[PDB]
Amino acid sequence: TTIAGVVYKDGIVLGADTRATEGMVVADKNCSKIHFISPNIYCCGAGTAADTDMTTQLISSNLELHSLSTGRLPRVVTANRMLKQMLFRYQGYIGAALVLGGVDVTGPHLYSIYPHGSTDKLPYVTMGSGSLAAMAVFEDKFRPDMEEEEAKNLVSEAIAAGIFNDLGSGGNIDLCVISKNKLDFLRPYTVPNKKGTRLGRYRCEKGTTAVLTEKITPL
Amino acid sequence: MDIILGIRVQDSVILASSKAVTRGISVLKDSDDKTRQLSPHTLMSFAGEAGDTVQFAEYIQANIQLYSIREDYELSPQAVSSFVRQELAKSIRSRRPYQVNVLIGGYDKKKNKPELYQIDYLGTKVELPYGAHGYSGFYTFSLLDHHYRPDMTTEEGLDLLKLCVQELEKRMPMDFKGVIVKIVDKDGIRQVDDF
Amino acid sequence: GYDRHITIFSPEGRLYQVEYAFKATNQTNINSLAVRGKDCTVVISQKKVPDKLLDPTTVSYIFCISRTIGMVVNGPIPDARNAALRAKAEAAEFRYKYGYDMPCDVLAKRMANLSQIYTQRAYMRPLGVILTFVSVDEELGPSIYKTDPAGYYVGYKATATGPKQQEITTNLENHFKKSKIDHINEESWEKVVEFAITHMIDALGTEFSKNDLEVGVATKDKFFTLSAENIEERLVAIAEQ
Amino acid sequence: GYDRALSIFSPDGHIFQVEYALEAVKRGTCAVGVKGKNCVVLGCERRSTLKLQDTRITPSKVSKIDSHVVLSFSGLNADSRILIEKARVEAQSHRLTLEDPVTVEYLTRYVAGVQQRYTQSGGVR
Amino acid sequence: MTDRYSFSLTTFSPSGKLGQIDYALTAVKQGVTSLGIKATNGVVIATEKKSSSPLAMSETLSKVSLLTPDIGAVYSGMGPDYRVLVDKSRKVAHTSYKRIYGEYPPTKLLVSEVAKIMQEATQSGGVRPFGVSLLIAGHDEFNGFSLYQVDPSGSYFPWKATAIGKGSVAAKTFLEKRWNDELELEDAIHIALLTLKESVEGEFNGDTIELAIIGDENPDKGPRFRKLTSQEINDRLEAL
Amino acid sequence: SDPSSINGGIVVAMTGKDCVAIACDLRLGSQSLGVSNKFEKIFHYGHVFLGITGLATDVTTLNEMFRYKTNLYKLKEERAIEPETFTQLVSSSLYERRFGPYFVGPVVAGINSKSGKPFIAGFDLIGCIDEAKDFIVSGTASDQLFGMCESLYEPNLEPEDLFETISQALLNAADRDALSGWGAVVYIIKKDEVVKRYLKMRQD
Amino acid sequence: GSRRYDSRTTIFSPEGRLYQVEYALESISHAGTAIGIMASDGIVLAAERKVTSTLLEQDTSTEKLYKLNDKIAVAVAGLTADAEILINTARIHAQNYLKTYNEDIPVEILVRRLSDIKQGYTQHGGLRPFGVSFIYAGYDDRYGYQLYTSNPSGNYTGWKAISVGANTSAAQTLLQMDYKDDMKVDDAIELALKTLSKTTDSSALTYDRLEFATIRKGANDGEVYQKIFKPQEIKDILVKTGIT
Amino acid sequence: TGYDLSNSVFSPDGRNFQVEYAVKAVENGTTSIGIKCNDGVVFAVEKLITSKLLVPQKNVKIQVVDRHIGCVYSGLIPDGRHLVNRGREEAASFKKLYKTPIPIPAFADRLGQYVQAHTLYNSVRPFGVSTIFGGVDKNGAHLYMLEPSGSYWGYKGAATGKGRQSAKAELEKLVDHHPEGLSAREAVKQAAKIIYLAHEDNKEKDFELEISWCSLSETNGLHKFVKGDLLQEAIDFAQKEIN
Amino acid sequence: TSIMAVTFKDGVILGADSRTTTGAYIANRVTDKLTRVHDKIWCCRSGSAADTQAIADIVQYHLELYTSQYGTPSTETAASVFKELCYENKDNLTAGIIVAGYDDKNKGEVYTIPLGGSVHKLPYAIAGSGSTFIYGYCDKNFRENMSKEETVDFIKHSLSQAIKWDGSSGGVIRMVVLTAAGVERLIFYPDEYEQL
Ligand SMILES: *[C@@H](CS(C)(=O)=O)[C@H](Cc1ccc(CN)cc1)NC(=O)[C@@H](NC(=O)[C@H](CC(C)C)NC(=O)[C@@H](Cc1ccccc1)N=[N+]=[N-])[C@@H](C)O
Ligand SMILES: [Cl-]
Ligand SMILES: [Mg+2]
Ligand SMILES: [Mg+2]
Ligand SMILES: [Mg+2]
Repeated sequence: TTIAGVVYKDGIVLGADTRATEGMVVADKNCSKIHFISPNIYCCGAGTAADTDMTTQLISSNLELHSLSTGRLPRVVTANRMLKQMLFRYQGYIGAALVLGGVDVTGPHLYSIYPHGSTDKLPYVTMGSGSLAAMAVFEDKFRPDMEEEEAKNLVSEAIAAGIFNDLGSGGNIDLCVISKNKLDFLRPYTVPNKKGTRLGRYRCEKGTTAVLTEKITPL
Repeated sequence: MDIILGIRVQDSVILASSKAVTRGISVLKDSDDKTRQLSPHTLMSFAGEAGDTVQFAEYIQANIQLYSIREDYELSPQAVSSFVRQELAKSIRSRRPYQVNVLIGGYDKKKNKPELYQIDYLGTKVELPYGAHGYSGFYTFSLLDHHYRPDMTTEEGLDLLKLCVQELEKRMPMDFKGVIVKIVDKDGIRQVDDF
Repeated sequence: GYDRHITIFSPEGRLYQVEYAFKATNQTNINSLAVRGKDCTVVISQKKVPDKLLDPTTVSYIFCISRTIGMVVNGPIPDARNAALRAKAEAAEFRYKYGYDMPCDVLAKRMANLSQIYTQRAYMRPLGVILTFVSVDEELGPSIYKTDPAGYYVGYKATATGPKQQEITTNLENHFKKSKIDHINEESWEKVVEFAITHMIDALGTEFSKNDLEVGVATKDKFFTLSAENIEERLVAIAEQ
Repeated sequence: GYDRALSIFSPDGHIFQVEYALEAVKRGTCAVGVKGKNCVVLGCERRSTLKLQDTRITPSKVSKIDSHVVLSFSGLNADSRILIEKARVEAQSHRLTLEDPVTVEYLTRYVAGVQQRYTQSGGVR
Repeated sequence: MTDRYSFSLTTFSPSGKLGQIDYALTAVKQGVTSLGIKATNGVVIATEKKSSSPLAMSETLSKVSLLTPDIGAVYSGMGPDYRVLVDKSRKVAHTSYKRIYGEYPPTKLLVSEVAKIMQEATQSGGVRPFGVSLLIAGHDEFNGFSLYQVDPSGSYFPWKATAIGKGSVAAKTFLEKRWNDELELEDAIHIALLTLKESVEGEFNGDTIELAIIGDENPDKGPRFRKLTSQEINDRLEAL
Repeated sequence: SDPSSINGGIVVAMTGKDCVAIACDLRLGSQSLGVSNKFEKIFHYGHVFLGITGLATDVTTLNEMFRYKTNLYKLKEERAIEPETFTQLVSSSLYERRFGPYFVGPVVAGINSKSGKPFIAGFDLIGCIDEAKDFIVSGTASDQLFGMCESLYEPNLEPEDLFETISQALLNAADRDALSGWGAVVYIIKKDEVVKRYLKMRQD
Repeated sequence: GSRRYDSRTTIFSPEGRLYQVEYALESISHAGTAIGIMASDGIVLAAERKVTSTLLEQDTSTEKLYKLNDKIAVAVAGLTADAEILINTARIHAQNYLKTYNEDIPVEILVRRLSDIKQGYTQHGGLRPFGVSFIYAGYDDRYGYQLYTSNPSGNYTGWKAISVGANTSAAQTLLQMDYKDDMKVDDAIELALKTLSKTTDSSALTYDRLEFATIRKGANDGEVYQKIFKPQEIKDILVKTGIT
Repeated sequence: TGYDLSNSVFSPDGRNFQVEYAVKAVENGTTSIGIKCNDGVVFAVEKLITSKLLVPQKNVKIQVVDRHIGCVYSGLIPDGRHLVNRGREEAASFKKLYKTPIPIPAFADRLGQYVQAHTLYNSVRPFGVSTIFGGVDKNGAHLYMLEPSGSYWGYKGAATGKGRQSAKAELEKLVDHHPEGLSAREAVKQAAKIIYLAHEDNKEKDFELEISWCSLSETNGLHKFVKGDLLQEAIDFAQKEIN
Repeated sequence: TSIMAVTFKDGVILGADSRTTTGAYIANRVTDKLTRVHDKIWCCRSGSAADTQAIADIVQYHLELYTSQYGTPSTETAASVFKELCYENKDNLTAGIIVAGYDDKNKGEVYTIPLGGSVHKLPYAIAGSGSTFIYGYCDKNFRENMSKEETVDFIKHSLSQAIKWDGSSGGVIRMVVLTAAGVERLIFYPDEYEQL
């Protein structure tokens, strides 16, 4: 998995690959790793996939109830706290490694959240097995206060680094651009690999399989 | 406890269960009946860890007997087996699980059919024409694969069972001191006193 | 007639214990007032020290709940302090759980939901207090929210509470009918306090010394109460024009 | 929990809730027991205010507690089911631990002990 | 402090009446009029914003509440009781439904859950019943548009159109004449504004009326619940 | 020792044109010992099908649990549960045992009765959803099935074309696994008919 | 303390009656009449809705007839909200039994369970009883078609035909007069509607004031089917039997 | 009516009659006072000698909390002890967490909230004591008085019990005649006088004087009892002033 | 990590590096290890980031609630709350925290709380993995009642050496000055401190 985020001039750009693996096998080549928290806050997910999914859904659900009661958009710090305090309580056993990005009344904010409950507040972050490949791209080319299409290219370039160089990472590149004026959920942003074309048709002809008995029931 | 077999024939279920009770170096008893009557037409044999086996069997017996009194009705073998499986499936995630494997041989008076259920300590239930627990199956299943027919009589079932016990007496290292055999049919449960 | 002793419905669909708690509200015989400026929210309240043996510095019905939120109470001091301690605790817990300062209205609603519970559950009595919360909220700006023993709450442009609340309310109503705006169009809080005091003097028909008033001021990022000498300076400015 | 003492003494030394429970029994349909030399017979009344009844499925007045003991009653039907269930459970618990079914005296003593417990426990009638 | 009220405060009287439920319904009667009308392509719910003072900002007090994106609620009776029911309705829609099935509850089931909470205040130890009647309007994929009423007892009934509170008897008669099974949403809003004018004494405009709809999706879906603005109400009051 | 490979067995599901197919082997064992050749791993709750591989006691327990839950769902909702909704229910139910999980590999298959859209899904033992259009595989020969499915599969197959694809994927994968086989079942599921076929395969 | 305000819901009167049970029965006597009739080839459940306006959405409405599982249904008389609490408990008990034994719950066992819950509220806890009387219509393979009733006391009994709610005295006489043991479902449908038509406090019996249901084994391949009648179907059966 | 039979019930006035009945028990008790001085506080109490069999100086009424706070009360003596036990738990938990000894205003609210809690429910009785307490903290001297309702305020001087009006009048003279302040040793003498003057309301039985004090200079900010020569000097001053 | 707090004439200064490592990977090179629990009470964090963040948040909460009721807490009080958490949960925590604050009465104060949960009031304190390398330097060069410029140079030189030798330490040297005048944040980059 290669997930990343940057803070640019107008807001936040999140990025993620799409490969879900089970050991060495690829179960899904186009899975979604960028999760919805609130309308102005999204969360990229790495680590244990179920933990990542369910931790984001729970905090998203609780923030929705919080936001209905207060009548105002939720903040990234409250998303950060709720994730943080839960993950800390479970002492690392919930293996959720998140890149949390969103835009508040107080401006754009980006966090990295770790399974044990630590969080860093940063202008750029990377996580997952492809974090080093992605972080190399950010150390090479990041600068503060980038324009939108530039930041999009840098994150895309950082996810790509992970896709190609990390075996755990692969498939397409998803982006999520968050600013005060819009939210752009780009899935897929890029398709860096074409699906391999097969030269033969190996599908069997009808009646090839040996059947013992049959039953038909209508609905 | 060691060897427990079961075979479902045309009109009955036959359970064979070893007599030996061995703790360590010494055979403490050579006449142990590893079975409980749960209801008039349902018999359960059992094998596993010492203490747990009887405690579990007697606990199941008590619950089925309670059901029988409350409803003035005998539960089907299918229902009794599903109850037992759930108890074992509950057990396996306990603080201390019941280490007990069972065979439930019953005659369903509604369907007029014998039925044999094999359930392990995890709660792994299967309905079978013939079953065994532990190492017994390794020897016996190949015999039963060869010789079994669904339309066999009770006497043919007993002959096929003798052949199973002879093979176990030949090739197994432990002296299990023979087997107590019990037949479950439309008329209830009875013990074959000469085997 | 046990429907009047606990919080259950009377045949008219009424909760008499809630109504009697509202009457306990005026037992102190103190009037409070709250108004909003451009950058601020001002709350003023009468201060009465009848006993010469009392330490007048400890006689207060204004509370600093958080740094941003102030709360004035109309009602007896034991219930006031009950409510003050709980609001402080709630505001602190909120900041810990959600990572930002509790808004004025969110606290007001929270305290109101607690007050509602005492009107439905029989073992708990209502508190005999009306709680007026004030702040300069970072999203909604100058804010006045009020809670009562019924568990009712609402936001205000300005408000008044106490025995002579109707006189103060109508005085304020008439000013905002002229200006046609939801606030006091004034830059400095000092002048918004001067307005608040002036309009209480007019409404109640009584002059005030420095020791007859108690003032609380909310600005962006802090709520504070004025000292006797800060109020005296305020009274001097009123008299001089 | 609801702790309220419902069964209490009155100035003349009577527990009225217990005595009013007897009045509920007085209302109930008649039940009779006669023991012979080699048998016991339990007779029970069925009130004929209720016709259009399904006698196959309607709760019968005599209940088996075990294969060798029966319980009939007069009074509140719903209350009887609670005593019958408890007795049936205790009958199987006795067989399980003593390896012998209950005596009729033992089973009676148990049911009677449950009835007593409900006359000096809080929150119960 | 022992909560010693472990016993019911609502009990059957000799006549078979549950006193506290009846008295709660009397409290609902005294409350301000609210109504609901169901069209073919939507539902409308409406009520009067009875402002306690002109210094109070009545925009802050929401009588019409969003429960889910496709379900809205309005009430008549005690406002604080309504508020805590909305809190619990919103929460139960997540805990017992969204976190399980990954979707919001259908109108009827969310109504059933609210009804359950209200029933429990009618039987549990040491509590009075809720002093509100709710009108819940909503949409879901398999049941379509629906409108329900929920009373202090916990009893609920589906309606084509109805009204509760102050002038409900008169309002229900008004709706019986005007309602048909071929109404469009705009026709229903028109009828709601007509019906609500009868029970309102004072000012009748977008600032003193609260009105919301369950209709088309407003841009995974968009939310069907929409609260009409002060301006949107006034526009329809000129074509009245 | 490893709970997911004591009893053995496999499930595969595929989508086609206006249809889905789900298939399973029939083996239950105690490691090397074959015990039952009638242990089906596909169940159904209305028109939604659920395959479950893994520890057999948990397979049985979960079947009983989802029957329970979908029955109450239908009574309350007044309609049968849909594949999309059931998938979320499975995920929830598995994750609530996060730190003491059911040792299973479930597979949902069905057609949404309203939209008509063919649907399949898979899960890990703690409920993370694999949400793939093409195919879902599970069990002790999952690697084998992944290989068979990736080379045999193509989109929009007609029901009886799809039958030949899923059957050959199952059979040839099972024959490369010691703990799978002993018979097989294939369900071909269309919007208002379901064809259940038992396959002839080698019995070793 | 709190003792002052305690109604004491679980006590005997001097006559040996449970006050609250008796008063709950009085409550139920005012509820809309529900009738159950058991035939040789099925069971009929018929029930009268109450108050009704022209504006009540009838097709999505359910106040009387509820489904517990595929074999067992109930007709309600009393507080609908109280019934729904008990109904959801019963629905769970049926699924717990199904999960445990892998067989559908026998009708009597379910009925006893609910009845035992009702009983508990009369003997302990200090809470008011449930103001509900059920008619249970169900089938199992031991006793076949069964009708039962329970009431707030927790007492239950079996019936060939029975009524609950309003005018039960009058209803039970009319049923006792025209019921016969060899009767069939189509005849029982007619008897149920004729009984309601005479005992109703309304001016006339119409489709919009009725809920109606049948439990027939009358299906292809001897399997039990529950039919909750739609508004249009109740209107048709009212014309067929000649009431409208 | 019936509004006075249960605690936590509002009468139609808005009053809690049970609390007002607790005040009657307070008014029935012996006279106790508190005097705030320059750098500390002084507490004094009237102890009625019911019999010659009472051991002199043994039945001590004034109680210490932590090491720096004095508490005295009038009314039901056991209720006062119960409140001080709680005060000691509060002062202990405060010091455990925050290290510093509990400030007097902080401590005052701890007692205040606890006493107020006993007006919230019908399952408890209100406290039958008015409690005068105080001491020296980092911000200087503080004297408080706490009523059955939970009401408390800071005081220059405080008095409660049967002789409270007599005492209050005397305290008011001291406040007027000493605006610059009263010394600790002066306050001890004045406390003795005021108890002796307030003894006219309990004049049937003779009494025993008990005084305590915290002063920054005289006791290092710790609560001590006035004993021996300093006690006798205060008694002599008091006896001289009544004659 | 290399952290320190040093009292001086006008108050106290806290100092820290900015490196956070996961093994040999620098996860965050611009970490803020100086965290605010009150206006003029701050702490330097070392150990488990999750633990020290969780503690610091709880302390901030306790002191916020203290301030609501009893006014500004002393630096000693803050140290006592840190201690209470660290000591009572010693089995589940890995936190080495320096607490530093400015009163007007007490002036600058530094409390160190090592792994055990013990408290030690000191004129200055050093902590974190890089502190081992500067015990010698700091002991030789520290004086009491230094000026602000002297104390900034003492911390800058000290952490410079800690950074030079400790791989776990690095990046920028952040500082936080606590005086009557207010709160000043300072930053010093590698190009400045490496050439010292
Ligand atoms: C990349 C993470 S990594 C190793 O840091 O690069 C992805 C991130 C990710 C996030 C979200 C989603 C979808 N919501 C997918 C992927 N993580 C993984 O791919 C993890 N894989 C899994 O968790 C898989 C998921 C299945 C559905 C393919 N599950 C398993 O590998 C285990 C589950 C399990 C996990 C922890 C403890 C016990 C079991 N299997 N089974 N069965 C990453 C762990 O590979
Ligand atoms: Cl709340
Ligand atoms: Mg109350
Ligand atoms: Mg094979
Ligand atoms: Mg370095």
